[PDB]
Amino acid sequence: TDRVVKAVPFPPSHRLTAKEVFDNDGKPRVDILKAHLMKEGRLEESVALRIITEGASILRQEKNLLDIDAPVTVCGDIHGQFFDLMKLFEVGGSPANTRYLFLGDYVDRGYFSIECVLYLWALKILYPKTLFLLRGNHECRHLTEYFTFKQECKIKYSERVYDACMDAFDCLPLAALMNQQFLCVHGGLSPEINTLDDIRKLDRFKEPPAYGPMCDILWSDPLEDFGNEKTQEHFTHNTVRGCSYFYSYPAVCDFLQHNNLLSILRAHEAQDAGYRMYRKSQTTGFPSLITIFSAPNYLDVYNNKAAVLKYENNVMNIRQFNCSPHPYWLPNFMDVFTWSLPFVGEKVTEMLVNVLNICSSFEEAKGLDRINERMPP
Amino acid sequence: SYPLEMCSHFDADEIKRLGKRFKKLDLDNSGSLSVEEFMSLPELQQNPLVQRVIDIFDTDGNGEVDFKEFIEGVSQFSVKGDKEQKLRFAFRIYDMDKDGYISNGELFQVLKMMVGNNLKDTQLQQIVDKTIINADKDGDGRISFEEFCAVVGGLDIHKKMVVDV
Ligand SMILES: [Ca+2]
Ligand SMILES: [Ca+2]
Ligand SMILES: [Ca+2]
Ligand SMILES: [Ca+2]
Ligand SMILES: [Fe+3]
Ligand SMILES: [Zn+2]
Repeated sequence: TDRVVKAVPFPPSHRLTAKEVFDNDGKPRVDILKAHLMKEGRLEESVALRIITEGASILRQEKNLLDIDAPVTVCGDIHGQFFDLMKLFEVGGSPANTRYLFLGDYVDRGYFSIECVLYLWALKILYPKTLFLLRGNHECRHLTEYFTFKQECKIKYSERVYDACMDAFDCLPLAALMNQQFLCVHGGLSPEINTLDDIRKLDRFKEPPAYGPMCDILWSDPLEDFGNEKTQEHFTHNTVRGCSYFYSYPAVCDFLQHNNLLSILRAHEAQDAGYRMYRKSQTTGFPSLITIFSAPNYLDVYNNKAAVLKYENNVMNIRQFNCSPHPYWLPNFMDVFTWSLPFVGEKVTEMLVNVLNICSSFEEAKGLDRINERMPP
Repeated sequence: SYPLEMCSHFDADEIKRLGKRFKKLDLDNSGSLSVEEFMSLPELQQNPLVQRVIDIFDTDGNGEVDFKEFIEGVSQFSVKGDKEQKLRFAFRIYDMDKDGYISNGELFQVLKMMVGNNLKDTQLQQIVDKTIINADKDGDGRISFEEFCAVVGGLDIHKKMVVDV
């Protein structure tokens, strides 16, 4: 009634209840759920908690290294970009009839991380054996503490929910083995990983350590000059993440042959064309490594595309896509008051003092974000 | 030439001092400051909050500011004034119709005065919306003063709203 820009949609003040979110068999009501969320609606806290925990109990029962059949659509970083996530399922297909694999990094940097998680866990519960989620570097306490996710959780829900999320993250598998050809992982390789059994042997159920194999899988990048490196050296220390390694073309090639794999699919690195295909293996004539990245116009400034991988009938097709409009948030989810008030204080004070003295670009954006790719203290 | 009633934190001196400053500003010597006279100040025109203050000061709502309203208006910022008094003032920046609640459209317009073109109107509208949703503890769709203070009490911006007279 008083409202100024009446065109703009007003967010549901309603919070979805258990009966609106689960049907009688216990199945999630995703269509209802997707819609509420897109209108920036919230759930009752208890219903949110149910989703996170029911999803976590599924993950808890999955192996470190999933065995995944093709056809499959594989996806990179999401980073809270919920409205692009919507576009993504449009492009990659309905989870109802599509097998999906997500390579982690669902939260942080995007102001809709909690929505992504919610929707994702919802889908996992519904499609326990056809939708698969892995762990990115951001799925942990350390980074969420440091970035906005912890904060996002408190504003929209509670800390009690953030914690439930932290426990759910510890359950996230580390790697997939796709169609018996592809090792799929968030970051990359580790000096401490020679075989796939090496992966199976880890205790994943914890906050990722600052050193070691579980750290490396989540954190590794390839060399900046990957494929054209001057030495046949495998791992060097990752001077860009602050931890873990750069791995070299020989490193990947040694590991691929030793384990009879075709390639490695990974996310973890922003890409302008939403994907990057690396040097073909000399043996197979197939790219030894592929980066995939699913946050278009990342951080609203890269103006990059995002992509997904759709493997089917022996063809690895890359579908790209652009960003989709989304609601504005003040940084760190500030309200207009906390934001404007001190400006007010200054400005009126300024006024009165006065009155009383009457008498005597991708690569550009890539460069600006290097500290944030790196590890928090 | 009758005497003048008012309520404020000042003594005879500070009031007398303020009176000299008031006379200096009253060019037409009408006895009540117009907005034109205020805006005669060089520093003042660079300031989006000026007419708010003036509108807040103008207790009787006649469009000028007589000396009583001038004093009581300043008294808000007196070092002797308390937390609530200063906050109540702030509130009234946003409460344009002075009805005692901050409505949606109101909060928008006032913010718009301060950010101008640094924001698309749709963006502004959204943060404006979500702010209320999260602060309207009573479900009415606007903001009481009680709820206002709920958000900002911890900010101690009131400590910054002080002038030496
Ligand atoms: Ca006058
Ligand atoms: Ca007046
Ligand atoms: Ca009002
Ligand atoms: Ca209210
Ligand atoms: Fe990332
Ligand atoms: Zn990452």
